[PDB]
Amino acid sequence: MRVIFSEDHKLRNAKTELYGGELVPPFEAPFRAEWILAAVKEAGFDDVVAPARHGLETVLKVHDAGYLNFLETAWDRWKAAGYKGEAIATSFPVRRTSPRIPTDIEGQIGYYCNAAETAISPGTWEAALSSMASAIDGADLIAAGHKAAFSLCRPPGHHAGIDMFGGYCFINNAAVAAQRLLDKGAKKIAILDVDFHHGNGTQDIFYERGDVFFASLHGDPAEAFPHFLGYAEETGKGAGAGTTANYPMGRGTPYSVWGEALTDSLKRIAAFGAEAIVVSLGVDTFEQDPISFFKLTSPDYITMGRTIAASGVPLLVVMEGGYGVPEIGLNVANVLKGVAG
Amino acid sequence: MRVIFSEDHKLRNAKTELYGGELVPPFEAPFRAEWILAAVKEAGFDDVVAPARHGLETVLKVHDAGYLNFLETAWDRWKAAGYKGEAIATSFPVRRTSPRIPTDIEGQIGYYCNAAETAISPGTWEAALSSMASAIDGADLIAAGHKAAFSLCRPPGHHAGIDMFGGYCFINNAAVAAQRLLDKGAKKIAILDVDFHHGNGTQDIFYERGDVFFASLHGDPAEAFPHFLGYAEETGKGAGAGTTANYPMGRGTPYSVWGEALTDSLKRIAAFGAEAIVVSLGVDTFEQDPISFFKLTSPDYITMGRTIAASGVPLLVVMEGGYGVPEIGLNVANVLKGVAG
Ligand SMILES: NCCCNCCCCCC(=O)NO
Ligand SMILES: NCCCNCCCCCC(=O)NO
Ligand SMILES: [K+]
Ligand SMILES: [K+]
Ligand SMILES: [N+]
Ligand SMILES: [N+]
Ligand SMILES: [Zn+2]
Ligand SMILES: [Zn+2]
Repeated sequence: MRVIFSEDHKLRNAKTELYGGELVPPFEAPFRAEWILAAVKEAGFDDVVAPARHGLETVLKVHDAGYLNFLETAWDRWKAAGYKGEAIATSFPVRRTSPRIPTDIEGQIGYYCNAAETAISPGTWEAALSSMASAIDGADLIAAGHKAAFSLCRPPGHHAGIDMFGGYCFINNAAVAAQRLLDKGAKKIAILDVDFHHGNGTQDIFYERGDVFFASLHGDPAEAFPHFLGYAEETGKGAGAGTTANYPMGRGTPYSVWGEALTDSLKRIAAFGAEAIVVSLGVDTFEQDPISFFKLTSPDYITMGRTIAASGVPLLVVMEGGYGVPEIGLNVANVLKGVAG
Repeated sequence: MRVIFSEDHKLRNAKTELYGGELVPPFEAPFRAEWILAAVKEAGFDDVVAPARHGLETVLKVHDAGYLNFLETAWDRWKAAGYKGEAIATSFPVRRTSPRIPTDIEGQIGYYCNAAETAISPGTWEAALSSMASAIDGADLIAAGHKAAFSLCRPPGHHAGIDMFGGYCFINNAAVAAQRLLDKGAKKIAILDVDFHHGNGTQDIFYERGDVFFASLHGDPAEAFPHFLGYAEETGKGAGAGTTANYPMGRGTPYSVWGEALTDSLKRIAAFGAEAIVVSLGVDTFEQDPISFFKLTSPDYITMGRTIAASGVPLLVVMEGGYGVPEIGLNVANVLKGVAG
């Protein structure tokens, strides 16, 4: 099983994250990619290749052009405005605001952000483009006939919506991969988001689209980030009617419960007729994850990968979250073992 | 004229404000009230009295009850959740989010916030209630027949909307005062917001109401906080049709230009038939203000107060912003000299 990974993830090495009212070093840090890469190699997945670079063709079909233009120059503009910290939004277009886009950097960073814990730092845009490239090359392997591949994306993607960054995410890698599979000839694709957090960005991108089914298992947004999307009642609008499926779950959820939601999501995906599944894999569902409240064990990730692959359709696994301990690597490698076994 | 002021403002003494990606000492600090009080006394306004306390009768008519309940316990809940810094929102209900209210403190602080530079700290709620009380007692003096009074509010109020805090504000003191005047028998009231920043909170509270005319002169929101309201096209909705008037202005605006907008706003207020005007007075229009881009001089504040009082209707002056230098006091005192002269 080929692993696509760019060393350019390291260009995002942000100094700060707003957490508990303090500016602390970020949870989503380069050591994550080091730990995951080492563990997948240790598990025998040593066919590791860098992605080819890609321009914006595919990503323009899932993200707004203004948003992408904003990300490309955000750091330069923040620095030119004289601010001394990293680029962190403060004002947001919340209830009953104007829809207009501000012109200056402080207004625009808020316009284009859903979550202020995520700072833009020098190298962020380049890192995000490299992470997108890993997702695109992974998709191309699936399009060309492989039944499994792993895109070791960093930074992650699933909180990036049509025109907003947040939750450590800038470009929605999984969305780009799904779009790439459609562009290569698929008519129906599913994204299955097993990260602890709701993929609100992914949901947003496809909410009014019927070509990509979106399923997410996650901490209940009533008491988990991203807080403002991910309820079970959200099933899609217009052309997207019936193609969003959210499975919010509570504190302490173990695999015996979580796996029942996985089974149901896979039934939904099969009834939709997905030609391939892009798996948004976060391992922050782990019982020792520092920011999450599920209780999956390391062996459960093998079961998970096996069950998803038993769909009998090709899988692209795209890396999302999972923090704090190097066992994030074991957990990811275990999903791949379940897929490959 | 009487000056209403509570020493309980000092219960808000937050340690941090997110500015330029750093946590810095807040601009809206207790020493402001000290500077202002000393200067007004120096100018001969020494009839200074503490407000009587007030319950929530008036404020419940302009703010949402869930919002007020949230503010009352926000600090305690944040601390109980184990966070080490002051209480600062990071996730926000922005474009295309669920309207649902989260249950936990992190979700709720974002739900009820429009701007993350403002941290909730111990004593914030009590301070905000004392500031509201100063506004209510000021309104009561006007209702009883005084032609002018000054409510030395701190914390300020004009960024607090129906159900959101931000911009250093928690309870919209000016909105509470206007409501109090209606409750005491007025049928039409105006709020005139001359602080540099758009009073988006005030606008929100009255946008669909026809009993309170709202006029604001301010830095253009395309390039100034609050960024997402304050455009000239916003003239009201429903019962509030035609009773919001915004005058956005650009960098370097001096009194020769700003005063023309003031004249127009007073024309609008007179045609509406306001029985009294609540003046949201920020002196962050000053040429030295550290966070603002207008160029008013200290003598211009006398002109401003005279012009507003030449409306010939009673005024309640309610303190908003103005930062950095002790001359904030001279500037406030000069508005009062213009009113009283
Ligand atoms: N108790 C608060 C935990 C941190 N809250 C915001 C972090 C964003 C997490 C994004 C992520 O990992 N997404 O997959
Ligand atoms: N360049 C950033 C300067 C600070 N930006 C937002 C501060 C909030 C000001 C609120 C205020 O003073 N309202 O009257
Ligand atoms: K998820
Ligand atoms: K104003
Ligand atoms: N969808
Ligand atoms: N209004
Ligand atoms: Zn996650
Ligand atoms: Zn101001």
